[PDB]
Amino acid sequence: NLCPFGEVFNATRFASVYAWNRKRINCVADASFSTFKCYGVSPTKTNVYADSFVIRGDEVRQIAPGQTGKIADYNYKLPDDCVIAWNSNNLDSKVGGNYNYLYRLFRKSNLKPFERDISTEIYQAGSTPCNGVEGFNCYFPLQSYGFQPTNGVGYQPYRVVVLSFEL
Amino acid sequence: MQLVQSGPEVKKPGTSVKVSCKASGFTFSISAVQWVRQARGQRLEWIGWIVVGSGNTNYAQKFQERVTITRDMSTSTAYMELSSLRFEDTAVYYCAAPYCGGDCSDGFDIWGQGTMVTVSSA
Amino acid sequence: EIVLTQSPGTLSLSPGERATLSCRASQSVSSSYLAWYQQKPGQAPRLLIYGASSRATGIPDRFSGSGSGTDFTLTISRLEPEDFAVYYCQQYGNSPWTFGQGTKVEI
Repeated sequence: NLCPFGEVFNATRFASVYAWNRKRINCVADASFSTFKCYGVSPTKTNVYADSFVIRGDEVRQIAPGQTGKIADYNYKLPDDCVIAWNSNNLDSKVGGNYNYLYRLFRKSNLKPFERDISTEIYQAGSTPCNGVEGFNCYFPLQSYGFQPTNGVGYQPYRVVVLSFEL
Repeated sequence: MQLVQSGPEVKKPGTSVKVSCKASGFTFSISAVQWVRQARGQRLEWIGWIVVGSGNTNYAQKFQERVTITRDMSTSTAYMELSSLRFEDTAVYYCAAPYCGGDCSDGFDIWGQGTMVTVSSA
Repeated sequence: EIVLTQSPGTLSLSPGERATLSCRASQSVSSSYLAWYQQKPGQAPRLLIYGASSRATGIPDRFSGSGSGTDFTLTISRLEPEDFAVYYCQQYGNSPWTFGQGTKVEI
């Protein structure tokens, strides 16, 4: 048969980075797509997983194996062993600020590769329990991407889909 | 481990002064910088505090318009700028942060040397 | 707003005498967020007690902190020559964070 690659790429709304949605993809598969950097397999002709998230424009560099940053370490981590990204400025950027997308700024330990964390627990930095009250040494784990269409080229939102082939 | 504040500052009324507090020795990421001002032989006054990691800022209503507290993780330096300087704003300003090496120590244990900003027409 | 009232204004005692300084608040403050600071003449403050009762690292054993709710007290059992300074009490629980007028330790 053919592959529903058209239902992840051309999807209505992608999920936020921290809650990166994964879709399992029997078919053989042959836009601007700014970065079509591929690491896992050489570009030449059992299952594959499609991970779709929304990250800041410049953060596309962080979605690579052996890369160290907030996105990779905390939000979405890739194992050391293709990636497609397009700019969604006119699609996912509200003038008053599209705070719908969130990223994980505070985490005790780095994320395991392909691990997924949807926790909303207050980062307990100090030795006093935060009991659901944000204050000193008690900071919310997630921050909101300020997404305005008038943002710079870097800060414009870029829809990204990750393909992870599994034989 | 220490916090090193900026050198003494001499500014005219109506300008804006920026005092730099640079963190060294402790993991500045999960820390939080608090700015306190003290005039000669007078009680301490608290401007505001910033979560270094999140960047979220909370200001006392006194300096709401007049100050902006920022930080730069590349230089491990926190900044506090007081705008529309008045003669009465002349005082030493202190920078306080918690030694948050592993666990954040639950207390402002690091205090800077202070910066002396003197505002006068001449 | 939290009001931090310190008593007394000027406290004068001889070395080897117990110093009982008190810090009072308007509305109860979280006991985990009540610090005591020591201010030397022309020096940056150094935190004595954090958490209203836990002593800081590198602080002599003579300094001890107590109190909960609206009342907090700092106790110095063995006053020393270097122990003469002003003592400020700050709360970092509820916004805005406030500082006391400070109590002076004299001879």
